[PDB]
Amino acid sequence: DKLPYKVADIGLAAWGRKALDIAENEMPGLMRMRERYSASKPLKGARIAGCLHMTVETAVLIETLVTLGAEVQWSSCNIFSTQNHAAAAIAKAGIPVYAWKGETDEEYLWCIEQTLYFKDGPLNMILDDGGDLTNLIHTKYPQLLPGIRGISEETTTGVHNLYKMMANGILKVPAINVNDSVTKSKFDNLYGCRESLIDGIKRATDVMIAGKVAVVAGYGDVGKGCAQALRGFGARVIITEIDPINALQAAMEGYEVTTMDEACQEGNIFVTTTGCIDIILGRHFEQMKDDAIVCNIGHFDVEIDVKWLNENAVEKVNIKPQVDRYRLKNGRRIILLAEGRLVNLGCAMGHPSFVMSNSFTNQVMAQIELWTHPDKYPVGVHFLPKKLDEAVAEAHLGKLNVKLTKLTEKQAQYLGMSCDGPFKPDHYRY
Amino acid sequence: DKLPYKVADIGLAAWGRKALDIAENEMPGLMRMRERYSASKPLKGARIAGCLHMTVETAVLIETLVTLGAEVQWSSCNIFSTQNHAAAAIAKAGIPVYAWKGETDEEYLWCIEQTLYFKDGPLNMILDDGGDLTNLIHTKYPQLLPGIRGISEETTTGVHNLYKMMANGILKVPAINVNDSVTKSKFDNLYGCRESLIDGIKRATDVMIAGKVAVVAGYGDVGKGCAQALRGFGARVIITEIDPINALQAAMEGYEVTTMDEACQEGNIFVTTTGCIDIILGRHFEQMKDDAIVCNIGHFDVEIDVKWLNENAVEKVNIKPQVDRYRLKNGRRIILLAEGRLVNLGCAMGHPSFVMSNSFTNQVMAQIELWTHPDKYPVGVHFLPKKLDEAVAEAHLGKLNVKLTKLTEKQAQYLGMSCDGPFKPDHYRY
Amino acid sequence: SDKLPYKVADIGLAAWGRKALDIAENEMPGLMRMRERYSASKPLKGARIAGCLHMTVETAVLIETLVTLGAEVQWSSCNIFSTQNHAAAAIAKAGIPVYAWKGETDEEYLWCIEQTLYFKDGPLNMILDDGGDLTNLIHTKYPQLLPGIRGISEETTTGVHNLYKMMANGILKVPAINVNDSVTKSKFDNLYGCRESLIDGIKRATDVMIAGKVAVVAGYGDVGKGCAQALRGFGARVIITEIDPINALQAAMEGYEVTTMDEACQEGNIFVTTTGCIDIILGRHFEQMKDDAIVCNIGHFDVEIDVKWLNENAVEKVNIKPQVDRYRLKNGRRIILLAEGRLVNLGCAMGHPSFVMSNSFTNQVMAQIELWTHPDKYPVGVHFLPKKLDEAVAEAHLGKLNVKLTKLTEKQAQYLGMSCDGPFKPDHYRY
Amino acid sequence: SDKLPYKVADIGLAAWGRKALDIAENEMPGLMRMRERYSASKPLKGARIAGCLHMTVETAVLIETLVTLGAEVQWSSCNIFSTQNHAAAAIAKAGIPVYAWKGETDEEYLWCIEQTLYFKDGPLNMILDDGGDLTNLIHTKYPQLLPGIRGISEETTTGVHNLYKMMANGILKVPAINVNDSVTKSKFDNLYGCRESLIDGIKRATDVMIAGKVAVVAGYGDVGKGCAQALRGFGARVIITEIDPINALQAAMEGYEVTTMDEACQEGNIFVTTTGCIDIILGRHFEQMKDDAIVCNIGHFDVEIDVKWLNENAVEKVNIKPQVDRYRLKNGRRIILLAEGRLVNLGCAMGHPSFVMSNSFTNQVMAQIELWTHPDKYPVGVHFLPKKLDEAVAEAHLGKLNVKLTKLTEKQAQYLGMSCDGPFKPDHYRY
Ligand SMILES: NC(=O)c1ccc[n+]([C@@H]2O[C@H](COP(=O)([O-])OP(=O)(O)OC[C@H]3O[C@@H](n4cnc5c(N)ncnc54)[C@H](O)[C@@H]3O)[C@@H](O)[C@H]2O)c1
Ligand SMILES: NC(=O)c1ccc[n+]([C@@H]2O[C@H](COP(=O)([O-])OP(=O)(O)OC[C@H]3O[C@@H](n4cnc5c(N)ncnc54)[C@H](O)[C@@H]3O)[C@@H](O)[C@H]2O)c1
Ligand SMILES: NC(=O)c1ccc[n+]([C@@H]2O[C@H](COP(=O)([O-])OP(=O)(O)OC[C@H]3O[C@@H](n4cnc5c(N)ncnc54)[C@H](O)[C@@H]3O)[C@@H](O)[C@H]2O)c1
Ligand SMILES: NC(=O)c1ccc[n+]([C@@H]2O[C@H](COP(=O)([O-])OP(=O)(O)OC[C@H]3O[C@@H](n4cnc5c(N)ncnc54)[C@H](O)[C@@H]3O)[C@@H](O)[C@H]2O)c1
Ligand SMILES: Nc1ncnc2c1ncn2[C@@H]1C=C[C@H](O)[C@H]1O
Ligand SMILES: Nc1ncnc2c1ncn2[C@@H]1C=C[C@H](O)[C@H]1O
Ligand SMILES: Nc1ncnc2c1ncn2[C@@H]1C=C[C@H](O)[C@H]1O
Ligand SMILES: Nc1ncnc2c1ncn2[C@@H]1C=C[C@H](O)[C@H]1O
Repeated sequence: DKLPYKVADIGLAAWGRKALDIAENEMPGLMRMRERYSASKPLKGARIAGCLHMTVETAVLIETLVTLGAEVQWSSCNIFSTQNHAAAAIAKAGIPVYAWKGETDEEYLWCIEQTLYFKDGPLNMILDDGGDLTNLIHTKYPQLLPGIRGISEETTTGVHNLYKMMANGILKVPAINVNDSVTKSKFDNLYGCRESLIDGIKRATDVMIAGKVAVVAGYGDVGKGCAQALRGFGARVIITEIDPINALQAAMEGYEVTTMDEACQEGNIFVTTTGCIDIILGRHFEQMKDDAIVCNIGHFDVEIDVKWLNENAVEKVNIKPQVDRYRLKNGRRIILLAEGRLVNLGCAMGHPSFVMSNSFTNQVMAQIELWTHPDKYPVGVHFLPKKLDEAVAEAHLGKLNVKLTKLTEKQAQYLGMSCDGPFKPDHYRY
Repeated sequence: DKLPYKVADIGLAAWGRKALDIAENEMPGLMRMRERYSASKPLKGARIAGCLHMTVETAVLIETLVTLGAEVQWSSCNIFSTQNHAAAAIAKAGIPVYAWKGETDEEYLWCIEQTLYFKDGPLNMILDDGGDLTNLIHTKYPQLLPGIRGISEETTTGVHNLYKMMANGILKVPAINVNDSVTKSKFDNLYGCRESLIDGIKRATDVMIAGKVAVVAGYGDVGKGCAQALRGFGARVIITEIDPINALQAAMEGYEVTTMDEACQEGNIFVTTTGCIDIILGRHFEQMKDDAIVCNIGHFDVEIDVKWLNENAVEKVNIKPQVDRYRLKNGRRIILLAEGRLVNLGCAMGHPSFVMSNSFTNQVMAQIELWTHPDKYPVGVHFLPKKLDEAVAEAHLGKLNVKLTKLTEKQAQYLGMSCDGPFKPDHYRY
Repeated sequence: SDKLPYKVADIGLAAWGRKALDIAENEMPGLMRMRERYSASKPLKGARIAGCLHMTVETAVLIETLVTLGAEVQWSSCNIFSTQNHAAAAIAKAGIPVYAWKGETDEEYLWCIEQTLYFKDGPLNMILDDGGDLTNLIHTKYPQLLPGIRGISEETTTGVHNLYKMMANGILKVPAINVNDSVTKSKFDNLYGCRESLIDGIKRATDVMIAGKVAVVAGYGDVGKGCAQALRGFGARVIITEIDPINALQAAMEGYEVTTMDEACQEGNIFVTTTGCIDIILGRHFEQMKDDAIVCNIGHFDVEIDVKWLNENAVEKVNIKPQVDRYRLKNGRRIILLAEGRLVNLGCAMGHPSFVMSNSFTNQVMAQIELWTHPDKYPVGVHFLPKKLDEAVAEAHLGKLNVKLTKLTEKQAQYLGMSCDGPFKPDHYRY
Repeated sequence: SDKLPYKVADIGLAAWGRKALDIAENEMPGLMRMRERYSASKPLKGARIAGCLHMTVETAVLIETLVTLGAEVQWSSCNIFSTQNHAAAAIAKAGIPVYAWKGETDEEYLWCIEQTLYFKDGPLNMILDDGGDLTNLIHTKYPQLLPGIRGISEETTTGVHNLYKMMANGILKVPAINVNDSVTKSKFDNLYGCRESLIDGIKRATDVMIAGKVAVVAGYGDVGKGCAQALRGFGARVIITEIDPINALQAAMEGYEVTTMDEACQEGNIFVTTTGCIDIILGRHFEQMKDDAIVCNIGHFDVEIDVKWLNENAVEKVNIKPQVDRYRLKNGRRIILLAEGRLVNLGCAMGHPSFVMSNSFTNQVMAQIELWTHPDKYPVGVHFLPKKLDEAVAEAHLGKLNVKLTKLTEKQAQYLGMSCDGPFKPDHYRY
């Protein structure tokens, strides 16, 4: 057969709505999209296979896609990031969901698969976060490929692979790079983490940030957010980078920039925002100070060599779900969070509802683009139009009661731009 | 008879230790006190009645008092601030505890009472936080009074009443003002809140701070912490004050200072750090923007007229424990947290372990002072000696790896002070 | 021949000029790195560079760097108030034609530029511009020297804006490089630079306390962001105006109240225009400001503040000191205008600190080398330096700040699919 | 009679002097409030005030305020470099004996103070001091004028420190008020003031970029806290030294690395001493600093930096500009010393902004009125102004910043057990 869905406890449905209900009032974006397309049903006929953290926010997105008329089946893009009551709320809504906090690698893979086939055929669209879905299809379901009209990726690591794939003649379906949409990378990634990272750490450890030395590997949008968040509370943030520019920026902002080999001997807290392997190794673990807290916030759990801890620790006491305290041979201890998996979602609730409205609004627009205007996106990866990007941002000004200035006719000409149309060059970096 | 204690679930004992175990490694202060007095047992014979938030930190304190040899019976100073696993851990330790998250006003009062009498007589000491215990005895057990050797108060509201009582010839036992001990008011109150306030709000609402207008009533140590914490995340903090100095300080720090009547029409988040009644009234509730989040962090729940909400709201949907969303007659909604009770403890875990080591170290010193040197404290309220106060702070430097400078002989003379003894005048304000 | 070998306020300042350059050079590891790498090869040999960029100490180090690389150079400032005389003199004394001095007149300004167009062996080969005045003058009054010019190198946002406008209207006739939008320029000079120079200009001109006041900053671009942060850094309540949703949203996300000038004009004690356009602060605004509100601009051209309305409607105009005039409007209240609407950091102070400027200028030198040594690589139009060169600029200043960079391991470089040396990010990366 | 009616650098600056005072007065609602409340009553009538406080624009507004209240006044600066000449002149031209000018010599310094001791109708009745030099000079060289003096009014931390030392050693012979430790002074002037003036002094003297550098700040008291925050505000990595656990812990809690000068001397690019004592930066330290490290002090007395070791061990001493000398040690590296170790904000800039100074000085005027009008209320010893007056000072500057204060309701005032008007906090409150 096939289960109509699978969640931890459908009973949480009630509380699920509670949360969604409130999150919707924080997401003027998605809500704006709904009241503008609920009638036209632009996504009619679309069979969207989603593989993005099953959280309250995500649920508002999921229902938005539905209100626009697209069949939808969903699974999380991480085994710990699912929020059960939100998962349940959606299941109860009659939408196939396959996620629950605490999946196993097998169950993870199992869920994605359950979303591939619909009652009337295979997926038409892919709304991915990390590239796992799009990667699975290209590698295990190449047959469904010519049946898919477009890919819509949301995070940096996912988009990174999309470019790699296209670059290697492997990308077989048009995809839109939502992450690098201004109102996403420069808000979600930055502002989002600035608030969710500490959240995850706190809920998991309740340790005081102030007065401690935190080490943050990477100074990209996510690094910048985490770093600022930490010192905001009184921690002395030390930063590592491989890129001169990012590195110089850190130093210009007042952070000491060094190598992990050095900083591993000072940090009381470690956060990897890098997008790559081998950031914190045994060499590092062994020199850390007693009870140093190690966690990652990159998409994939590959930056912290957790296995070395399981394989070299004299003990592994588990304090609570997603929190294990190791005792190395030297006698000192180390607190590892969410087993190296992105801590904000694993140990907290991820990003706040508001900033997520931005990410997801871009996400919905992307889906509408690929589905309603296929002939406008050749196989490859594209960006949403700047004018749409500005729109996303404009949509959240009212909620924050921001009064925008309207460029006068006289001024618009001087500047040589529409008092409405695009306000900046494609290369503008905001 | 008399129950040996009363907690939500003794089963949490295991996890309780987990937490205490880790919190102890963050509290070099209390731990320093233990390894210095565990032998001498300076508190031998003392029968301490404690009435302070039953949290993990508190538990480390409780056991510290015990290691010093004082019989102890405990209850929380607030019905929502108790942390059950920590409560349990202590119960299982054979220490009478009477607290659990979610007590009722009656149960609250019931618990305190259960700590008054010990197996060998009434309390010798009072370790209070808020003045409820000391107030109860002076008003309902004046008979036990001449049996008590000293009071040790920890928070601003408690200490405020101590001065009021002494000033009205009602204070009948020597008390020490721990709150106004430098390393307490200027750290716990300030730094503590800076990290715990957002914690409580987040866990309770997961709302984004950035881009919103937060209103903070009061700019004292607690106000300063909350305000800084909020803008730290990107909120536009508006402040109210009745004191010119505090007011001027705010403005000097860049915050707009106004009256609640004005700010009530702008805030998306409201936090009362005042120590008094009638801060946010119906007048205010009615003008707030949709879904404004209202919470208090003052000791007593008297700053927000919650009753007006229960009495004038068209609805009261309860989202989750300690979170109720009202819908006024005007149609807009209001999210009230912990029913007006101090949000950091009610909706989170309160202050981080580290900063609390400071507060509590002063607390232990106070107890030792009153109990071992009664003849040194006449009826009235006193401060710990500055040299002891400096000690508290010194005790936490190693943990943060701070290398202090030792005033040279030549310099100590120039400055006219002991290279060891007090480094500043009693009036120094740090 | 009559042509003056140069023209500065006082050649006597030459001594002190060196003093300053001497110290600035030790803050500009970039330019200094360029010198010890090309002083021999003389890559700019044969180039006749006509520079039109603020004649400041920093600029002087650049000027000599170009020379060390072997390019004849003639210079003038791109603003009548931004020249630093001792730096101007040092260069004159060095035998390099300079035509600038603090306090030029519109005519003198134009006069200076012209004096740099022709060299002892013919017209300019290159244009190093800041603002587009030089490149604009040639295209409009010397179109025939045009086919003699090999490349344009622009440095500021307003200049680059016109370059795109010109190309877009088939008017751009020489290859130009957009230095401003080079990552290590726009995201450092514009941002970090102002963050430190704006307050400088205001302070030296007024010595007013920032803390406790309401400052209004029009625009939240790289320059706006810098100014805003600088102001609240000192305790001022920064209010921001914007026409762009994104920039606007960012401000709000950073905690600044975003409104319209019409509203904020009634609250500000300090006003700073970082916009790049006309009509930002008008009479409507001036009339509602609070007593002694301080108004200043930091955009390249003095067109954002309607200064003329003040000269034409003020009951008084007392001049406190050079570049500082205090007006008294008919309503009785007063208004303090700085540098007559001209970019305050340079007009009332010394502009950006030496260090961050090393970045800007290093890009500038690289640009010149590119256009001059590899013409066939730049068609008529505006281009960006290669990201790898851009990263280089930044890398060059890491040693001075003692930053230890991490070297991507072989194993890692592959996972990431990038050279442990080559470009570390996509062309669209926004840092 | 020979006695000069005053002595300043150039009386000609009088005009510009007014310009500045005129503007500073509109930033000092405090002093101005005091004037319109006592100009009539002339509460200071008969008082012969001998002032020894930095002769700056702000000070001038104070000086005239004292006069408007009817007190004869004679003045000198409490530092040889802090005098602002045009402000000095304005006052001289006003017919008030001033003896100060930027760049005095130790002898001239002492000479000036002396010229203020005697008035046309006898010796001083009052002492308004900043640093204790005046009060110290009298007690040690003019003990007989002592029983003629009614009260001392001290303003800075170092001065007040000696007052307590003197009283403690039975040497203090006249009632004194500790203005510095008046809440609205130490927690504003000291903190906020430096937060803005320190960078000012450094910038005007060196124009170096703060961002990306490592600054070392010795001491984390009100002045340390201000300096530290100011520096990182611009992007510098602030390292702090302290001898006090509490201050030390606070730094760490605020995110600053706290160490010993011996360690930090090898890292700092900028050094600022906010300590109040001797031997902070020695030869040991100078020798390990990085090339061109900038060393400066902001403590009252120039005793924290062993300048003499530099004059005595440097291979060179090139003087860049007034108050700026660049040394070259034997190791070849250089060191930039500012104002010769003397408080940099005043020595290399204009000191604190007008606004925050209104606070300090308002307390100062109140102090003078107290000692002079209510002698019998101040026994020999050092006292604090009443908290209610202190709150008043602060309240007086709320209007200017447009702060709307909340009025405690009757119902509330009782709950809190305090006057909706009277003192709002305990004497021990630390704000
Ligand atoms: N958890 C969340 O809520 C969330 C939000 C968005 C993105 N992310 C993830 O964050 C990661 C990257 O951040 P961005 O901010 O997304 O991208 P970047 O900003 O593209 O990310 C990594 C940065 O680290 C640096 N870096 C790379 N390898 C390094 C190494 N070995 N050592 C030190 N520094 C190194 C790079 O130069 C780069 O600036 C991705 O994994 C992305 O999916 C997480
Ligand atoms: N929840 C916690 O973790 C924690 C920590 C310490 C103290 N507290 C509590 O915080 C409160 C006070 O803070 P402090 O910081 O303790 O004391 P303050 O700093 O003594 O507290 C209140 C401040 O608010 C101002 N104020 C008083 N009434 C006001 C009114 N009606 N409107 C506007 N402003 C008003 C005062 O001028 C004062 O500066 C007490 O209730 C104390 O018990 C809570
Ligand atoms: N003085 C200096 O040291 C220096 C350094 C670099 C750039 N600049 C100048 O700064 C200006 C622009 O800054 P950037 O930061 O260069 O560019 P942006 O960041 O491209 O500059 C202007 C910003 O203001 C906004 N804006 C435009 N018109 C507006 C109006 N009428 N009202 C309100 N907001 C408006 C735009 O949306 C934009 O974000 C240019 O004039 C450039 O030459 C000066
Ligand atoms: N220049 C100005 O505008 C101004 C304004 C006010 C005060 N001041 C001066 O600032 C100095 C002190 O500051 P405060 O802020 O006035 O006083 P504090 O705050 O009383 O000052 C010094 C601080 O440094 C620490 N300290 C003392 N000796 C030290 C040593 N050898 N090494 C490291 N740290 C040491 C102390 O513990 C103390 O916290 C005095 O000289 C005072 O006159 C200058
Ligand atoms: N609350 C939340 N719901 C859904 N996705 C979230 C989230 N918080 C963070 N994320 C995402 C995780 C990685 C991304 O790039 C970001 O979109
Ligand atoms: N985690 C915690 N444990 C115990 N008391 C706490 C706490 N967080 C805050 N508090 C207290 C609540 C009010 C105080 O003054 C402070 O000591
Ligand atoms: N000291 C200085 N020398 C030269 N140009 C400067 C400067 N400070 C700022 N500028 C420039 C003025 C406008 C630019 O974009 C910026 O590079
Ligand atoms: N502009 C100024 N005028 C007078 N005194 C000033 C000043 N700036 C700073 N100071 C003082 C110098 C030391 C003090 O404590 C402080 O009040």
